[PDB]
Amino acid sequence: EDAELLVTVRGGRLRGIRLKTPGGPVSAFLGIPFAEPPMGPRRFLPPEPKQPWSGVVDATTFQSVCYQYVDTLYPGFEGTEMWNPNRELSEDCLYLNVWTPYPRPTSPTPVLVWIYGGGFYSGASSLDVYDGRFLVQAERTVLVSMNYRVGAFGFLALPGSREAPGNVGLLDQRLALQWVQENVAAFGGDPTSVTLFGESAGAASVGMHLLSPPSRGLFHRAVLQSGAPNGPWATVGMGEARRRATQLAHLVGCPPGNDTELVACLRTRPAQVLVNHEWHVLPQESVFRFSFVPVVDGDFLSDTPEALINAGDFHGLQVLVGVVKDEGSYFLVYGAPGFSKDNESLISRAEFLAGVRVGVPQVSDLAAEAVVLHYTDWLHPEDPARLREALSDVVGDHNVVCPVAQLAGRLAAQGARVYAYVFEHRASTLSWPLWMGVPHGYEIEFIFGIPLDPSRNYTAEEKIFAQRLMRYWANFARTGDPNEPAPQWPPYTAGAQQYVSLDLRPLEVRRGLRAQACAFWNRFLPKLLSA
Amino acid sequence: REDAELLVTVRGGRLRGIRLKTPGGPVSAFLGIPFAEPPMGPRRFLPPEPKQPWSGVVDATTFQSVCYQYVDTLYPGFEGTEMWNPNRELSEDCLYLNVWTPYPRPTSPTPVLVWIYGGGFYSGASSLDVYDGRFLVQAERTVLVSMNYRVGAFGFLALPGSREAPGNVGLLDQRLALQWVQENVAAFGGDPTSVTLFGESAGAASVGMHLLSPPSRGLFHRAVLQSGAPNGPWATVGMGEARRRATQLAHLVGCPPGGNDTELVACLRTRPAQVLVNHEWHVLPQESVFRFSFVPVVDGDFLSDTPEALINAGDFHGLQVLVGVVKDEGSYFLVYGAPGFSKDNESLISRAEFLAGVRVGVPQVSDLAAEAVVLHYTDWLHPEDPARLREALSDVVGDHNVVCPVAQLAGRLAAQGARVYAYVFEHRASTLSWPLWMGVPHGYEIEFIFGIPLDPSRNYTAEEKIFAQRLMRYWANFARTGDPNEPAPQWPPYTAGAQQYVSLDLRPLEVRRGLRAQACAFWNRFLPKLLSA
Ligand SMILES: *[C@@H]1O[C@H](CO[C@@H]2O[C@@H](C)[C@@H](O)[C@@H](O)[C@@H]2O)[C@@H](O[C@@H]2O[C@H](CO)[C@@H](O)[C@H](O)[C@H]2NC(C)=O)[C@H](O)[C@H]1NC(C)=O
Ligand SMILES: *[C@@H]1O[C@H](CO[C@@H]2O[C@@H](C)[C@@H](O)[C@@H](O)[C@@H]2O)[C@@H](O[C@@H]2O[C@H](CO)[C@@H](O)[C@H](O)[C@H]2NC(C)=O)[C@H](O)[C@H]1NC(C)=O
Ligand SMILES: NC(=O)c1cc[n+](COC[n+]2ccccc2/C=N/O)cc1
Ligand SMILES: NC(=O)c1cc[n+](COC[n+]2ccccc2/C=N/O)cc1
Ligand SMILES: *[C@@H]1O[C@H](CO)[C@@H](O)[C@H](O)[C@H]1NC(C)=O
Ligand SMILES: *[C@@H]1O[C@H](CO)[C@@H](O)[C@H](O)[C@H]1NC(C)=O
Ligand SMILES: *[C@@H]1O[C@H](CO)[C@@H](O)[C@H](O)[C@H]1NC(C)=O
Repeated sequence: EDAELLVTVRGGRLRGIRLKTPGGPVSAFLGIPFAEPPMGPRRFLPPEPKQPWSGVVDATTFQSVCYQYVDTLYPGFEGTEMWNPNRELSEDCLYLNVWTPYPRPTSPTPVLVWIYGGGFYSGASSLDVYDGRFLVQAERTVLVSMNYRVGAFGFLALPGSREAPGNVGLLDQRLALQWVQENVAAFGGDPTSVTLFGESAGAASVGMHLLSPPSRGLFHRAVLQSGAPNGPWATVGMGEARRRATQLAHLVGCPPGNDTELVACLRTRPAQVLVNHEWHVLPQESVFRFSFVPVVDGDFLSDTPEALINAGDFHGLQVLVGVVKDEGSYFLVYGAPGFSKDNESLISRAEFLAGVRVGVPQVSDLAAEAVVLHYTDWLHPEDPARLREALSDVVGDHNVVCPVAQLAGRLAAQGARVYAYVFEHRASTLSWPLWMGVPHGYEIEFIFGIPLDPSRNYTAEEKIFAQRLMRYWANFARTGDPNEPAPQWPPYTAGAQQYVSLDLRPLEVRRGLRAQACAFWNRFLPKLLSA
Repeated sequence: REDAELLVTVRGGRLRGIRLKTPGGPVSAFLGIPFAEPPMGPRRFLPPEPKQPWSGVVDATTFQSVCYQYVDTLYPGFEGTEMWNPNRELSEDCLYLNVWTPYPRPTSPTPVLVWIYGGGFYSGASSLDVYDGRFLVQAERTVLVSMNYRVGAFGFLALPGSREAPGNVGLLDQRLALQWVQENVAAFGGDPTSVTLFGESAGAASVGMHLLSPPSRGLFHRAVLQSGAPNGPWATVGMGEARRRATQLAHLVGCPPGGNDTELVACLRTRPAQVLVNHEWHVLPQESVFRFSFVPVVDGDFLSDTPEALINAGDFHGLQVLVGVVKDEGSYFLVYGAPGFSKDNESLISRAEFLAGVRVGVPQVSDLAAEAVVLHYTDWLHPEDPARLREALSDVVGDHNVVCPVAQLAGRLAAQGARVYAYVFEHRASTLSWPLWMGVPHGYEIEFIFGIPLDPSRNYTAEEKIFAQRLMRYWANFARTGDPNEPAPQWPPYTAGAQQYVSLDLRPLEVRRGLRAQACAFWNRFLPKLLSA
């Protein structure tokens, strides 16, 4: 029997599996339990470390996906099904995965830790696009990814209560990071060189461990793709979190009042029941808003991410951040009037103004008017093509680009070394319509080297392009610098605001992550709402 | 003996004019015709009364006195400022008008242009060399009229509701002159059924107020508004603020030693005119540029409502309007207060000076409103570039005070039945004395519209003389027909959708879209909603 696939961690013995790659084999240990199953009385509770086991845990297959909604907008469509659960749903879902070179490294290898996105309501470490076999073979790193609770199971909060303190999905992530510190050396990984990287809610999640001291000692570098902890969707206040949690209880037949009896009744309901009602607790119609997200309650986050970002000292931190070219387009088909993947989505002026209230929810009429002013071309006020692109910019700037730009500028101006990118290559295999451009999430398959899979239809230059990106990411993980020692990728600074475009052409350096648009979102609009 | 062409009988009595030499030929001029009783002593602050008939012949042979007004002293002896200063003695006895007509007098009736000078409602005179009407009349065979009207406190001090200082008497001076034109211009060969008002800055704002005041609307048929509009934030003032200023002015000159409005103005009538001028600026509520102490007051009589409300609710079918701006409306005003600005250096301001300049250029807005201005006019990839900041502040002052008010007016009139033509004047005169960074400053299209480059004593280029002749032909092309186009690039009308205008310079006409559309959307659509909330 292959001794390379047998590992002893602190909890007991594991049996892995060898995987094939166009470049040779890698070792994979999938479905490693890192917590006790958060079932029954453990629902809504912080995770507890997995108790030691006898015998050999079978770590040859992905474990269950945490209970979550399944997208039904375009049934059977590749563009949406690639994000849906590809394993059975269960609350018994707190498992993690380790990929390492074959044979296992004998000297400490830098570790990449992947945190998936999905708006804190969905996601799984087992999706094909997160397959960690190509990056590990090509770049000789250890790759870890974990499952964490999403939706109500991960982020329902009755602030102050002990039965539902909130943020337990983030504590799932932290527990996995502690697991990496204690056990990754058994796989050949270096616990003193851990780089977190995540996308969308995963990137926001990464932002959060940076701003939470108990997590800060568990990693060394960070990569935030198309997400930030200061996004208007990534956190919720204590009052709004309580209201959302109490309405969910009402919608599923639970009282009132008292917090203890409410959580007890919620613990009696099948997981699928909470999933089916979780979306009817949002205060208004919206895109890019999610019911149960991290709560700012003074514990995991002692203050708002913005407050912590502005006050933090980030000397000694290296971060890689970036966005895709069209962050907003993907979200518009989930509620913006007139949008659909199956026509040109050439909306009218009335639909554009309607879409602004959906894309910028819960703001005063004056704030909405301000948005319409900045994103209108008053020489072509009614052109459908520009209106379609304008609303995509509104959603993309408000939710992704400008939060990321704000984060990058504050970190750089306060001690961090920041590298910024814009991913501008539209994959030849992309199934979404052409008007969506380079949509949210479609840089991930290149970061993980999925184009190297010969079973897929990517072009030759797209394979080289994926190899470039894997090299950038792994360089950063190894040294805090993506550059290969062209042209050079310069650091992002608050003044010069330099970033690079990532596509098939060599690196091009540009200035300003939508500087004009983001001055509105990050400088003016906050002052208007507070007055 | 006498020349019959220079003798004219008008309702008040008989007049004797003079015969002007121009390069192209002779012109008959009747300069200094009294149209009102002198507004002096007990008649100060009061509406004008028509000039009583006279026996004998009144010699209308030279410009009469300039209405009492402040004299600019920022750059003493400087050509660029002295050209606007009084060129006749100051006096309260100043209600006189001027008539230019071809020589010989027209056989058939001739359309009439009526000039209203600008000067922020505190200054100006029809006698300025750059308002010389002899060239337009000789070149285009038009009849041209201009009148003096009271400015400053003498024309616009208002204690609303009172009988002695009802306000807007300077506008009533203009209206009285317009009524004089209707009754008497035919004696000069002028057509009272074809009268086109034209004016610049406060004169353009005056023109617009006559459009919006029904008693004036029947006195003319077309309008030209150059670098000004009645809806500009400087052109009117509320009844309470007008009262506050009038009361503070009186307080600063010893009146009363508020209370009864009569005793207050009666005390004001005893003050020397210069004493009122010397204290007139101390009543402005803040340090600012482009705001003037005594301006028309929105009091329900001359203006039944605010100019914006009247513009929005007006029906303008049967009306032709010609509006426009210069290329750099804001630069001229920045040297009168904006920190870091001077005509003698490049005025490359710092960002701190830019932020300070915003409060001076956009006075009395909330801190939130000021930051909205800073957001829209800052290049966030070059936030501290001095040259960009200088240009930005110039745009900040021009759009807010001139360009966007004109655009709002042009758009509303076009959509509500009027035919609009719009221009941007983009030629910098070869003789301009202001520095290069000011570009094409406020007020420097006037000399080309009046054909001043044809003056033999001035060293304009031959190309600029052709340009002046073309511009003189466009307005006349409008006063005659309502259309600046000829009986040849064509000049299209301005509409709220396409928003087309033409550039006026040495090149042929070029059609462009949008009078700073993105910027004026902020001033005309958004910021009013913020000041309300
Ligand atoms: C493009 O489609 C949207 C959505 O319509 C759906 O998708 C279409 C491709 C087709 O499959 C329809 O049967 C689907 O309903 C259109 O927006 C809708 O328009 C209808 C009226 O036709 C209206 O009742 C719905 O409320 C609209 N829904 C949304 C989300 O806007 C849109 O008009 C289409 N635009 C075109 C034809 O270019
Ligand atoms: C440019 O000049 C302005 C105004 O100063 C005037 O013009 C100068 C050329 C010179 O003739 C001065 O004597 C004039 O007073 C400068 O701004 C002023 O600077 C002075 C001295 O620091 C200060 O006392 C005033 O308050 C300033 N006034 C303003 C309008 O801000 C400006 O600093 C000069 N910039 C240059 C040329 O670098
Ligand atoms: N639990 C639910 O019913 C539910 C319903 C809808 N969504 C939103 O999924 C649609 N969606 C899918 C992908 C990306 C964005 C979006 C919408 N964002 O607002 C989540 C959960
Ligand atoms: N009465 C006065 O002392 C007085 C002072 C200054 N001004 C204005 O003269 C300065 N100025 C002259 C020309 C153009 C603009 C400006 C300033 N605008 O705010 C008028 C009256
Ligand atoms: C993409 O791959 C699929 C495999 O199922 C194949 O059927 C299809 O023909 C490929 N597309 C192209 C354009 O070759
Ligand atoms: C002001 O006082 C005069 C007497 O000097 C008086 O005739 C007049 O009635 C008073 N004002 C008003 C508005 O009555
Ligand atoms: C220019 O004009 C001035 C006065 O306007 C005059 O004195 C002078 O003779 C003219 N020509 C030159 C070369 O200065």
